[PDB]
Formats: sequence, C-alpha cells, structure tokens
Amino acid sequence: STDWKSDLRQRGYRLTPQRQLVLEAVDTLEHATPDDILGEVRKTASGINISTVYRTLELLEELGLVSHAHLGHGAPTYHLADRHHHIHLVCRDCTNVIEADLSVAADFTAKLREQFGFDTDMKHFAIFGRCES
Amino acid sequence: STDWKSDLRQRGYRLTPQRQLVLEAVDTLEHATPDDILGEVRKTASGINISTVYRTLELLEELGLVSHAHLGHGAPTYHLADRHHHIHLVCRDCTNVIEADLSVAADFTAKLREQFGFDTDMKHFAIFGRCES
Ligand SMILES: [Cl-]
Ligand SMILES: [Cl-]
Ligand SMILES: [Cl-]
Ligand SMILES: [Cl-]
Ligand SMILES: [Cl-]
Ligand code: NI
Ligand code: NI
Ligand SMILES: [Zn+2]
Ligand SMILES: [Zn+2]
Repeated sequence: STDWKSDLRQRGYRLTPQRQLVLEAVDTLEHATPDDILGEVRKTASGINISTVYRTLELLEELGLVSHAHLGHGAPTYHLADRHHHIHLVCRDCTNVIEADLSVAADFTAKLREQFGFDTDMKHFAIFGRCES
Repeated sequence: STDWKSDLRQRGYRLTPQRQLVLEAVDTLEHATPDDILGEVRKTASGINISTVYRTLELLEELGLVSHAHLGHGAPTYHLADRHHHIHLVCRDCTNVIEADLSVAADFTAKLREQFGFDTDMKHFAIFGRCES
C-alpha cells in the first residue's frame, strides 16, 4: 500500500532509509525470501546484513505493512500486506507457481468451516501437486 | 509398513542398527521432526548426531519407507510411507493439528484438476486457519 507513511506517522512510527529499502524490496521482488531481499537492498545499502533484514521483516509484519506466505518446501516469502491475496499452487517439477483466485475454493473452505469448524484462508501455505504444463 | 525388511533385501538393501532405530523413531513418534528423531534415537544409540539423522531420513525417503509432510511454519515432519494419508489443519493458536480424511476434499481437488489442470493430494502442505475449539 502506498499510504504507509501517513498511517505509521499517525501511530508514531517512521522508517529509516534501510527499513524503507527493505519495504521497497518486498514490493519490488514479488515472492521474495529474506535472502533475495538482502541482495536487493545491498544495491543501495551494501553494508547491510541478513540479521537486520530478519528483524526489519519481523517489525514490518508486526506493523501490518508486510505479510508472509509459504511456497515450496514450506519456505516463507514476503509481500506487502495489501497484495497477493490468493492461493499458490506449487508444481511437482516445473519451477513455476500458479496463482489462483481464492473464490476458486469458496465451497471447499465452507465445507471445512462446517465438518470441522475450521476457518481457513488457503493463502498461508501453498498447495503441492502435478501440473499438465 | 512391517514388510520393509523383505522388500529391501529383495532389492539388495539392509538397514544397520542405527538406520533401523531412525525408522522405528519415525514409526513411534508420529509427526516427528529430525530433532525429535534425534532425541528418540539417542535412547538407544547415544553417540548419534543430527547429520546422521538427516542422511538416514533422506535415504529412507528415497528408498520409499519414509515420507514427509509440512506442518506449522512449513516445517517438515516424517512418517512411514504407508501412514498418515490425510490432510492436516493447523490452528492459528491452539497447539493441536486436526487430521481430516482427504475425501473431504474430493470436489475441491477435482475443481483444481480442471480449472487449472493441477492434480493435488492436499497432503504435503498443511492448511492454516482458525478453529472454534
Ligand atoms: Cl502516505
Ligand atoms: Cl511484487
Ligand atoms: Cl519383512
Ligand atoms: Cl506414528
Ligand atoms: Cl522451513
Ligand atoms: Ni516437502
Ligand atoms: Ni507462516
Ligand atoms: Zn502470490
Ligand atoms: Zn498426520
């Protein structure tokens, strides 16, 4: 979201250059891992290490600006809280992830909400399978 | 499966004590992590380290005796290839995983097989959500 600066200020928070760089990286990268972010941020702040990237992501997530989702091997990837609202389908071979509108699981989630009293988004974890493509 | 010994021999393979210990641990533990396995195996072979546990699991999985599935945070847990054929539902708070017959997703998987040409088991990765319990 591009209103992040006013929202944080209205809450007493400001992002230092390096924190903004990490936020930009998560924005720019799409499905970025902490290490991908490290690489991207170094193009501006070469002196940054991964522990700083780990903490900034923890902070940004807690602040509501960033969110994570798991992909292959259950590895978490970061994206802005407002983007990537859907289901990822991980292929059992092709290095490609297919994104699918979560409505495409409207009944399923409902079936779960009843038979188990379990409410799910279908977003946090990916779904592994085989793809004809 | 309790026929593992004859099947491996009929393929030219035998498990040393420590390899059998790890196989027993995966059997005994239910949703065990490499570290849980390490702990369990040490009760018989105290001198074993985790790297040995990592390789034995890799081997056993490749051999077909063991299989893994992801739970909370996308962490892989090991079980015997023949067991745990179902869907895990990870609660957004309670330290409990609910197992659900995968038929309880018969339509959903089908819906995916068509609209995306994606064939999925629903087993490999867990489903995160909220549980009334
Ligand atoms: Cl703003
Ligand atoms: Cl992006
Ligand atoms: Cl046997
Ligand atoms: Cl078990
Ligand atoms: Cl992981
Ligand atoms: Ni896996
Ligand atoms: Ni997570
Ligand atoms: Zn996505
Ligand atoms: Zn299970």
